[PDB]
Amino acid sequence: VYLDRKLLTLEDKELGSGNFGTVKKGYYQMKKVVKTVAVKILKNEANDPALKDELLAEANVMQQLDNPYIVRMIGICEAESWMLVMEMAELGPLNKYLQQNRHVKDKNIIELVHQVSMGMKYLEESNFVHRDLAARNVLLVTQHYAKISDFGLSKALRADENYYKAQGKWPVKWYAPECINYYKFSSKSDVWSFGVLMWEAFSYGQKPYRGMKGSEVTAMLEKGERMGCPAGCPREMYDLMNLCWTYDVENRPGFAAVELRLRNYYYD
Ligand SMILES: Cc1cc(C)cc(Nc2nccc(-c3cc(C(=O)N[C@H]4CCCC[C@H]4N)n(C)n3)n2)c1
Repeated sequence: VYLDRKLLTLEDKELGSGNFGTVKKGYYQMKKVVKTVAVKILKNEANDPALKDELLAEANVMQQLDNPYIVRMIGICEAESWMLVMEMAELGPLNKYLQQNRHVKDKNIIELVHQVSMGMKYLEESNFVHRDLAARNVLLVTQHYAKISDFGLSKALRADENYYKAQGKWPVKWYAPECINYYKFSSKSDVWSFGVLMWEAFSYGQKPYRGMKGSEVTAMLEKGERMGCPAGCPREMYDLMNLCWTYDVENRPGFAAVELRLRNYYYD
């Protein structure tokens, strides 16, 4: 889906920056209406071929996903840099939002992380692994509606395997022991990451494993230690984080079980 650069207007003041380049706000003219978009634009004109490949692969993943809790891609634009154009989630990354809005109620945090678990249950059912599931990569449409983005490390699993095996530069603080030790990424690896994301959410966007190097995090986890309970965090939510942080992959829940535990309404 290649878009017409002429139908896109970009604002100069970026929404965000990352090691890869910038995210800009824009407006894309559809058949009748304009749609507000967030646009990922690669740094230094997309001359870095690995960056460009990563974008195209990110676009290829997003194009295949259709779920209310996953950001929708409109398409890619090759103009002055390469650009991935996405429907805009106007409240921005969850971590920043919670840093700035410290009176969001527990029930509301549970609601948001339940939405993330519904999107991840969909990804699991679709046999994709996200591999970068962090609060910074959850976008708020409204204070009561979260979506997942940032599919740059995501992989479609082979039909005969339950994991992706890497031959990286990685968000180690969100990774399960099997990712670190064996380079194996399953949906259950994403569940571990989700436990970190829950910790972040109930800590109003604090960084996990503050002050620690990745080697120190690995050592801490191998010793059976885990981050402590955020001040004020509901006990049941901390208990669910510890279940997501089950060392043994076979006994760690999948997203179908996690999603059930985050439903705040009666069900079977
Ligand atoms: C107010 C505000 C700020 C920002 C930054 C984004 C938005 N909305 C928005 N809506 C849909 C999608 C995205 C988005 C951001 C990134 C990304 O690449 N983000 C990276 C750089 C920015 C901060 C976090 C990081 N993962 N992707 C791959 N999709 N964003 C709104």
